[PDB]
Amino acid sequence: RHLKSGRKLNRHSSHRLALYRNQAKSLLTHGRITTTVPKAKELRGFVDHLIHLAKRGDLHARRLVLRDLQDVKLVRKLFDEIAPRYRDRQGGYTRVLKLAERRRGDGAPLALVELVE
Amino acid sequence: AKHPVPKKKTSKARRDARRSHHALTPPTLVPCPECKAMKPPHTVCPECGYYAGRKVLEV
Amino acid sequence: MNRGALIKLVESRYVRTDLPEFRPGDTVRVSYKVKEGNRTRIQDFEGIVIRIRRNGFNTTFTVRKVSYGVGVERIFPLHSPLIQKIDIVQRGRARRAKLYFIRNLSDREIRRKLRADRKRIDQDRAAERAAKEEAQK
Amino acid sequence: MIQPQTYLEVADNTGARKIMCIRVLKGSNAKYATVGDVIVASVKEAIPRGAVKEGDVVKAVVVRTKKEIKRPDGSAIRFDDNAAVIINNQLEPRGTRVFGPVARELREKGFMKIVSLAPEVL
Amino acid sequence: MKGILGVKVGMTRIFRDDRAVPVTVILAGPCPVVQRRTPEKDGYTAVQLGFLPQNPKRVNRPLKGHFAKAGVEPVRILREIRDFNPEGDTVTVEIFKPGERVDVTGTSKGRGFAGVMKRWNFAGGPDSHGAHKIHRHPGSIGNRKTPGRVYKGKKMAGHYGAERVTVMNLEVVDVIPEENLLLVKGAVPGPNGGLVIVRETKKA
RNA sequence: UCGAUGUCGGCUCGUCGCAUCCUGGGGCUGAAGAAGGUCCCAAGGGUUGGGCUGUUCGCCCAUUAAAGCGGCACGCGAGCUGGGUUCAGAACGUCGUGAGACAGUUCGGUCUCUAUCCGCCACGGGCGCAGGAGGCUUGAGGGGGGCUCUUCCUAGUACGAGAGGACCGGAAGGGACGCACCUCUGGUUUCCCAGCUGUCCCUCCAGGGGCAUAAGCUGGGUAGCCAUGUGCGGAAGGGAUAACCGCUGAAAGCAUCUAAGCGGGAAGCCCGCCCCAAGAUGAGGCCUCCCACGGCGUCAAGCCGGUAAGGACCCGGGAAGACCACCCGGUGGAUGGGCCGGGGGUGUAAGCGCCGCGAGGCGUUGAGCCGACCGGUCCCAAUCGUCCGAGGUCU
RNA sequence: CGAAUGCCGGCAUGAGUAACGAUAAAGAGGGUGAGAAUCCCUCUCGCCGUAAGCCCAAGGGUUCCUACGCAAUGGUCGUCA
RNA sequence: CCGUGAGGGAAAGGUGAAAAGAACCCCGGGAGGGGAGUGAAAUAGAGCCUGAAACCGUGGGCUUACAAGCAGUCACGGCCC
Ligand SMILES: [Mg+2]
Ligand SMILES: [Mg+2]
Ligand SMILES: [Mg+2]
Ligand SMILES: [Mg+2]
Ligand SMILES: [Mg+2]
Ligand SMILES: [Mg+2]
Ligand SMILES: [Mg+2]
Ligand SMILES: [Mg+2]
Ligand SMILES: [Mg+2]
Ligand SMILES: [Mg+2]
Ligand SMILES: [Mg+2]
Ligand SMILES: [Mg+2]
Ligand SMILES: [Mg+2]
Ligand SMILES: [Mg+2]
Ligand SMILES: [Mg+2]
Ligand SMILES: [Mg+2]
Ligand SMILES: [Mg+2]
Ligand SMILES: [Mg+2]
Ligand SMILES: [Mg+2]
Ligand SMILES: [Mg+2]
Ligand SMILES: [Mg+2]
Ligand SMILES: [Mg+2]
Ligand SMILES: [Mg+2]
Ligand SMILES: [Mg+2]
Ligand SMILES: [Mg+2]
Ligand SMILES: [Mg+2]
Ligand SMILES: [Mg+2]
Ligand SMILES: [Mg+2]
Ligand SMILES: [Mg+2]
Ligand SMILES: [Mg+2]
Ligand SMILES: [Mg+2]
Ligand SMILES: [Mg+2]
Ligand SMILES: [Mg+2]
Ligand SMILES: [Mg+2]
Ligand SMILES: [Mg+2]
Ligand SMILES: [Mg+2]
Ligand SMILES: [Mg+2]
Ligand SMILES: [Mg+2]
Ligand SMILES: [Mg+2]
Ligand SMILES: [Mg+2]
Ligand SMILES: [Mg+2]
Ligand SMILES: [Mg+2]
Ligand SMILES: [Mg+2]
Ligand SMILES: [Mg+2]
Ligand SMILES: [Mg+2]
Ligand SMILES: [Mg+2]
Ligand SMILES: [Mg+2]
Ligand SMILES: [Mg+2]
Ligand SMILES: [Mg+2]
Ligand SMILES: [Mg+2]
Ligand SMILES: [Mg+2]
Ligand SMILES: [Mg+2]
Ligand SMILES: [Mg+2]
Ligand SMILES: [Mg+2]
Ligand SMILES: [Mg+2]
Ligand SMILES: [Mg+2]
Ligand SMILES: [Mg+2]
Ligand SMILES: [Mg+2]
Ligand SMILES: [Mg+2]
Ligand SMILES: [Mg+2]
Ligand SMILES: [Mg+2]
Ligand SMILES: [Mg+2]
Ligand SMILES: [Mg+2]
Ligand SMILES: [Mg+2]
Ligand SMILES: [Mg+2]
Ligand SMILES: [Mg+2]
Repeated sequence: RHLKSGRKLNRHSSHRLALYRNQAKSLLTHGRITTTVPKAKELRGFVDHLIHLAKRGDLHARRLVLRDLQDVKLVRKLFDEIAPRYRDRQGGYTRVLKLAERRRGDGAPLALVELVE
Repeated sequence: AKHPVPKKKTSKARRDARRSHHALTPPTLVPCPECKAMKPPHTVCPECGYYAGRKVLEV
Repeated sequence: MNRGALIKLVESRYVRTDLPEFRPGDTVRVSYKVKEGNRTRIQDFEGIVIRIRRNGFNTTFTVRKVSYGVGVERIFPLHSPLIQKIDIVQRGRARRAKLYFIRNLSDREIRRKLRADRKRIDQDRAAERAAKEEAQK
Repeated sequence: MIQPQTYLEVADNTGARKIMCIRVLKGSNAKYATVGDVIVASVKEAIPRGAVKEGDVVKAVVVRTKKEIKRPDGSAIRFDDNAAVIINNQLEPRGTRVFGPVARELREKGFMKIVSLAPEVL
Repeated sequence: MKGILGVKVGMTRIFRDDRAVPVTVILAGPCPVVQRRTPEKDGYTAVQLGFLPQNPKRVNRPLKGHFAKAGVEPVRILREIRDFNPEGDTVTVEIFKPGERVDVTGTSKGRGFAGVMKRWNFAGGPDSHGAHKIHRHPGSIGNRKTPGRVYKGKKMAGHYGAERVTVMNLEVVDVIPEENLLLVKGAVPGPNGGLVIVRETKKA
């Protein structure tokens, strides 16, 4: 027994990280992302941080963000377009809404991971 | 083909008695407030679209 | 109930505040000791501070010395049995937080890997403020 | 924590150099020996013509331990090696001198002459 | 038989004379006496104490105002002390004085389904040499044809923890009345924020 | 039992007997005391670690209060091991002309992921508890636990030529064991922080990312989980008894513990202590709630649909957890996520400036980064809703 | 015919149980479609690279290409093969 | 089909008198069905005469959550027909 602690899984470390890294990229790229509930929830916090460093905009934040999102252009958009969109918002730049119906293939329950507004 | 095997054929009664719990339970739905439709609670269904909540198509 | 931590920092009103600031450089000294009847006679313990584990009221630190051919380390709570805690060379200048590494290859090598903290020492002799002009205004 | 099999370093001039714990003399089945506790050991190494020889089954008291020793005031002491002093059947030191520091627990456990003879008691 | 409810807040240590004292801080907040058991109507004697204030309105039916002590009707339900009967108003930490010996009860932490080794601190199998598929196994559990069965509760793997546990005779190292605090000498079942009941011990 | 009941020893896990090794009571002693011997009572709890041999067993080493003897398919291989022995190879001695052989030795040799029923450990679901509910409880009856040593004080006193050396009573420490805990001590902490190599890449320098485990390596390391660490426990006390010791007392003018009646008396027995427990259908108790016939059969459900108190469903979660369950929240909201502050860990980020040809070094700087921990803040998410559920049979 | 661990066939039990075949690894956005986590495309990510790349001989025999297709064969799915 | 080979060696018959083999409509991607229609018969609708038993279901009647058994039998009693 454990879970006395936090964070989810079902992949080894390097994979689990690489995962959040990709959803993040895909989310900042499209605004709305559809994935399974667990993956969606675990995403919210990881990207909220990324955007919060954007709000700073001091380069260090930039190079910190680039560590997870390697796409220079992506970050640019992140720092010039998405970031301002909040700047006054105190956290919670991410939204997650579960859809009805599941994958008629494995029955996985899906959800929405939206960039909020 | 190995080690433990069942000793006797489980009788029809005994077999069915075990499935006394396999009975399925109905999906839980509720009337959508925006349209006339049934959908699961705390979920965005196609029909309506959620007072904006990133919905399907509609003109 | 509403602030375990708070309602715990409140019991911890056994907190000293008369002790010198120091990291993993070189402290030593101290301290009390109750032997053969009386809680008197203060024994001193000179040495390099090998570690400091912080945890509010009960953060502790260990000091290492080489007493008569044998190496010895002592763990002090930080509050209670500690009359004074003056300190030798500020030395410090340890790139590491926990320097148990000095245990296996100590000697001249220790003083070479632990150069004086040319800095914290400066603000030691500087920020001292020894002006005995008192009573003249 | 000393258990049968452990090698201690003799902190005295009885001639011995190293002894291996054979048993901890505390009860019917104590698991470990700490500073102050007595043991029976085998003399593994010894210096030419000394009060004791190798193969000798002796007794000694533990004066130093690599496992830290906690004092009721909340502090702890610990040494780089495990050392003991050869003791006779009446529990006095067979030697005359003693080297290195000894934990002070020895004082509160009776071993007075070992402590007086010790170059330092921490 | 002095008895109060409280919540485990956490533990640290203090200094008395010149020795460190591991201690468990408890919060035996103002307990509103809400009911009394009597050999006439209840058949035994006891004080249902109330604990943990507030609770907007999620109380419904058990709106036990039968006693004005309905004081917002506390959260952490009610709990009897048995063989206690104080000034029918409120039981505070004052009940205890530094130096007394209490018996504290709580629900131990839950390790869920435990292995024979952790649960019944079993020895288990070897990590090498012989086989290598029963290093954490119970071994044998019976004899042969006779008795040809297994003794009732022969210690086996299963649920472990999350149960009532009482550790006895703890010195009340102190008691801070202004804050409802209470200091015992270490060891107290359950997790911080867990409910406990502190009573008078049984030593004489 | 040969259409198969796996065989020695060990490991694991116990459980029982008592013909008792220790511990507790006691009688006799060639019992001064102390230490023994012997027999009776008594398993409640204990009954160590090693060297040798496959060994059981024994013999040693060092201790101990003691290092008990037996049963349970010489307990336990659908639990493990396979060292002994009983397949095929090979060799020695030995027997045989030989092929081969030997309760003689020697080296080597495949012990089958899936538990149906009973039993056992745990967790539910259904219905019942003769109104329905939400709480708090009694404890029939079970289970757990029961250990023991040393020293000091009585008192160097009774006893004793001496040496030695008590009872009874009273203290303080230990050892094993048990439960719980994480303050401390000490572990782990798979990405919390830093350092490092080779290579490919981003973007050339700088700064970074992947890979070199399912962590590349190294040094550290919070929460949690932990023992080596910490705190508690065995009781005390009441009752009936064993052996045993008596009081009063006949039968039997004495005597006698017995026949009548009364006592004292064990680590044992009962209760006390901790835990479970009303499926204790013998379904218990106390507190508070909601209560009505409205439509309808043989007129109190034998009846249908809304209901009531309440309850599920769904959601956000949890030192709760395999699932289920249990516990806390659901905008009348601090439940989780984020954001903020603080702990805590890393141990002076980048960038820029100065010094050095350069690797680098100063400074800004305990900086930067930063899981779980203690708390704030409705920024995001627990939108909105639905379905069950009384109308209560007898003197 | 009731038995022969009988013979041929059918259907049960175990059971919604063990399994679904290397721990190199996935994510998302488009498209197609009655329906696809499983087909197509784009972008990320991971693996092999004395290869898990390329070529020849043997063996195999149309498995090659393409258009219609999805009952079955594919350990799931299938519009794909 | 098996085996390198000598060689071994299966299973599998029946619409109806006559194809009159179900136009067309409806749900469905199809399959499959519901109507319509053929026929004396379609539970003769196509691996279709008859179509038993094991086995799997739906509906109903009696009966069961304090009992324990080679499952039956004898006796009363209740409910249903
Ligand atoms: Mg990796
Ligand atoms: Mg974060
Ligand atoms: Mg059936
Ligand atoms: Mg748990
Ligand atoms: Mg082990
Ligand atoms: Mg094996
Ligand atoms: Mg039996
Ligand atoms: Mg048989
Ligand atoms: Mg006997
Ligand atoms: Mg005597
Ligand atoms: Mg036995
Ligand atoms: Mg067996
Ligand atoms: Mg063998
Ligand atoms: Mg072998
Ligand atoms: Mg070999
Ligand atoms: Mg009872
Ligand atoms: Mg019973
Ligand atoms: Mg710790
Ligand atoms: Mg720790
Ligand atoms: Mg630590
Ligand atoms: Mg790094
Ligand atoms: Mg690199
Ligand atoms: Mg790569
Ligand atoms: Mg930790
Ligand atoms: Mg008499
Ligand atoms: Mg009597
Ligand atoms: Mg009596
Ligand atoms: Mg209870
Ligand atoms: Mg019952
Ligand atoms: Mg009941
Ligand atoms: Mg009741
Ligand atoms: Mg919150
Ligand atoms: Mg919050
Ligand atoms: Mg914070
Ligand atoms: Mg800090
Ligand atoms: Mg900080
Ligand atoms: Mg911080
Ligand atoms: Mg037949
Ligand atoms: Mg016959
Ligand atoms: Mg037959
Ligand atoms: Mg057959
Ligand atoms: Mg089946
Ligand atoms: Mg299942
Ligand atoms: Mg099964
Ligand atoms: Mg299973
Ligand atoms: Mg499986
Ligand atoms: Mg596969
Ligand atoms: Mg696989
Ligand atoms: Mg790899
Ligand atoms: Mg590679
Ligand atoms: Mg290679
Ligand atoms: Mg060819
Ligand atoms: Mg073909
Ligand atoms: Mg092709
Ligand atoms: Mg095609
Ligand atoms: Mg398929
Ligand atoms: Mg062939
Ligand atoms: Mg017709
Ligand atoms: Mg016909
Ligand atoms: Mg015909
Ligand atoms: Mg037919
Ligand atoms: Mg039939
Ligand atoms: Mg039926
Ligand atoms: Mg009964
Ligand atoms: Mg009945
Ligand atoms: Mg009958």
